Amino acid sequence: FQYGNYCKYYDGRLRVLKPEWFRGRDVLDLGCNVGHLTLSIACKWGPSRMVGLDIDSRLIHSARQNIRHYLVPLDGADTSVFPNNVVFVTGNYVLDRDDLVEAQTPEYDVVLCLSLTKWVHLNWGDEGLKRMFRRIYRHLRPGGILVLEPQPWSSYGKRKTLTETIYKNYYRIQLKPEQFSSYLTSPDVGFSSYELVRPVYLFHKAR
Ligand SMILES: Nc1ncnc2c1ncn2[C@@H]1O[C@H](CSCC[C@H](N)C(=O)O)[C@@H](O)[C@H]1O
Repeated sequence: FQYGNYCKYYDGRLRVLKPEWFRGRDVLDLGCNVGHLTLSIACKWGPSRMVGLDIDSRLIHSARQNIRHYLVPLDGADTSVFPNNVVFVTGNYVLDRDDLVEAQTPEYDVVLCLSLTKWVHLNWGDEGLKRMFRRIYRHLRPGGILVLEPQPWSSYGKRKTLTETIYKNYYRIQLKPEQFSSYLTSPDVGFSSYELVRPVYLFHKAR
């Protein structure tokens, strides 16, 4: 469970997230896990498109089986209403090179990156996390928002001995959680502004 990839059930987060951010918008949920939040938002708040992405296919299978527990669209040609507005995909959001990140064209209005930063940081280092952040920016359409819930540096130490890669990265990291807001709003990423809503932040892409 080196990617934090075990089945996590909590959702209290819907009290902090605002429905207006999601209604009629295209949403990408990074590290969706078993997709309880993906399904709750997709159902309760009507996004036009909701995609849940996770590296672990066992979580994606479970997420797809969970659709039945949440159960109206007119038929298959109507993808505007739950359950026809949600899909799950297995994949690593972290691209290998910077030239690959630059090939990403916009597709979403909202990107949810909740409790993911630590797992990405430990497994793929500063380089990998910078690439995830830059990809989120490039994937968002002008006017888009990134919902970020990062883990504090204090959380990194515990289980730094999971992998040899995780250990080498824990001692090589220079971009610390406390510096994430400044990095995301820098020319390296591009976000125009940020705000505070673990703590939850909103990063804005210029219209
Ligand atoms: N590079 C990556 N790409 C996609 N998913 C990733 C990833 N690294 C880790 N993950 C997934 O992200 C999750 C971290 S746990 C956070 C779960 C959820 N977003 C929440 O807030 O409850 C795990 O399910 C893990 O498998």
